[PDB]
Amino acid sequence: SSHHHHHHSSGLVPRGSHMINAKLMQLVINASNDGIVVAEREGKDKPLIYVNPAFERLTGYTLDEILYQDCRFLQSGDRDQPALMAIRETLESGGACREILRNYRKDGSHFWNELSLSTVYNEADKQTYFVGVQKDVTLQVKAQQRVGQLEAELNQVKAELAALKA
Amino acid sequence: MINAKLMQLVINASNDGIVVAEREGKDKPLIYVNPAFERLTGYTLDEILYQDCRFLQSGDRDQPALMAIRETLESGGACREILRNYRKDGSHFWNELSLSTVYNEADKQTYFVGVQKDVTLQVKAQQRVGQLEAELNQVKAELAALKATS
Ligand SMILES: Cc1cc2nc3c(=O)[nH]c(=O)nc-3n(C[C@H](O)[C@H](O)[C@H](O)COP(=O)(O)O)c2cc1C
Ligand SMILES: Cc1cc2nc3c(=O)[nH]c(=O)nc-3n(C[C@H](O)[C@H](O)[C@H](O)COP(=O)(O)O)c2cc1C
Ligand code: NA
Repeated sequence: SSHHHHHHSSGLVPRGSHMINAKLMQLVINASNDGIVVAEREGKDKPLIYVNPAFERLTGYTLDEILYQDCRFLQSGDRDQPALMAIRETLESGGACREILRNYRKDGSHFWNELSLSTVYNEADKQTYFVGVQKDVTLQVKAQQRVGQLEAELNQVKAELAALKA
Repeated sequence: MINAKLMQLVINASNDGIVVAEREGKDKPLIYVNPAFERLTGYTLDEILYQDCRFLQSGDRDQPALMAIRETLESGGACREILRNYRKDGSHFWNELSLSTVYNEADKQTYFVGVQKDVTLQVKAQQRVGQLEAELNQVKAELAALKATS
């Protein structure tokens, strides 16, 4: 049994249009606990055109150091990171991904950054934009690193035990 | 930096489930969710909107993150907490809630913004660390006893 309302639902009107009229989305995204950023295309680069204060606190870098350049500067030259190829493929082909990179704050310290990215085509101006949600996942990556070394060491002991038996 | 029309487009299209709530007495009803949140929970926009997001607990209420969420939001802070949630089809997942509070001077209302993601594989992968360390000790001791017999 059910009591559903029998209305048609349209996709012609952008979802959450009341948030536009009340400027509510700008307010709450500026307040988010996660780093949130928006980029546009410019040749071989994807310069940032929006970042929120959580992203500045995350990176320690200032807004003018961040805005209007490609996010790759956070790699601080650590350009030999494997996740980069997966990120390029998503952003060039369209779609969504969640990928972890090493990044460096303004004060030199490092951290594990998890990039949750997607592309969105804008019918108005015919441009593709990109949106990213970022956060420090250092503790979670260290745990995953711990499982991997624990299994490599479990197999050494197991194999040495199996050999001494046989 | 960007206008509100573009902001709405990109938040609507985010990879992450993003919701906005408003203060309404003892509740914080949801006033916006994006399609990624519909995909994460299996509920539709009409099923989700205007109720408090606690329905995703399906009455699973002895969860320690609940006290932390309440204390944070009631004092206007931000938090990152994990709890058991249930999709529309009843399947369980660990949901990580990244929440923050903001007062709107224009309308004198308090709003909340949340980002949600599935961390089931990560919580279950973390639980392996302790299990592996205990098994590694057990096989090492079997080798130490066998090598003494040689
Ligand atoms: C929306 C968006 C956010 C991004 N955020 C980060 C980030 O926080 N840290 C990082 O190292 N790279 C980030 N990137 C990736 C770089 O901007 C760049 O795309 C990446 O380094 C691969 O591009 P490239 O190899 O051509 O330089 C982001 C990319 C996009 C589109
Ligand atoms: C913006 C926002 C998003 C939330 N998202 C979730 C969620 O995805 N899952 C969940 O179990 N609770 C979520 N909650 C928590 C509940 O709405 C509620 O605050 C929580 O259960 C503790 O309050 P209560 O004791 O009144 O239930 C969210 C809360 C806010 C403010
Ligand atoms: Na989250």
